[PDB]
Order: sequence, then structure tokens, then C-alpha cells
Amino acid sequence: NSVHPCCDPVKCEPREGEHCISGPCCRNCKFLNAGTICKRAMLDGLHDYCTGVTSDCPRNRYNH
Amino acid sequence: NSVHPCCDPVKCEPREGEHCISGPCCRNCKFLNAGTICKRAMLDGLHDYCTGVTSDCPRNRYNH
Repeated sequence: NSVHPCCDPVKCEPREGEHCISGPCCRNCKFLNAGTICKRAMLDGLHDYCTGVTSDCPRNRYNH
Repeated sequence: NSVHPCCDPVKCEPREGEHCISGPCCRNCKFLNAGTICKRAMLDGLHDYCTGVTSDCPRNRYNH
């Protein structure tokens, strides 16, 4: 709903101390550990993993 | 590529003993453990988990 728990509305940044606002790899304002699977692949075993430094879910680079 | 390691081409079923062919929740011909996250959500903490009984990745029922 309304303001985000993670948002600093005077700066439009995450409140000081937290890492992010929302995302497959953002949970409770902080980054999930790098390596955490954020999506499984149809099938080759090339899954999309979290990076530890960003909120989004990266397409595994070993894909065309 | 070619025939699937998991496929029984005379029956067009998975070779006897295995569970599935391919899918986010299928790995080495077998079902991933129920509860295994197959996809993380933008943000509510309502992730899509594996079922243990199917190869696909289920939309979490707590979504509209």
C-alpha cells in the first residue's frame, strides 16, 4: 500500500542502514545473499541467482 | 539437444524410476523437494514454491 517501510521520503532513498526498497532479491529492505536463486530455469540447470549487490534478478550470463 | 536422458521413447514417459522430464522444479529427472522456491516475487514475500508432485512452478495461491 502507502509509503514504503524501506523508503526515505525526504531523500527518495532507502532509510539509512537499509539496502533496497523492493525486488526479487530484496527482502526487508536488505539484499539477499549472493547466490540465492531468484528463479529456476525450464531446464539446463542455468538458474538466475541473486548478486548480493542489487535488488533485481539477473539473467544468468551463460544464456545467449 | 536430441532425445532426453529422462525420456522413454517407446512409452513417451520418463524412464522407469525417474519422476519427470524438465521444468523449474524438475532436476535430473526427479522432482525438487516441495517448498523449494522456484521464483521470487517482486515484493510481498509471496514466492512461488515447488510442490514436490509436479514439474512446473505454481503461482502462489495467495495472489489474486
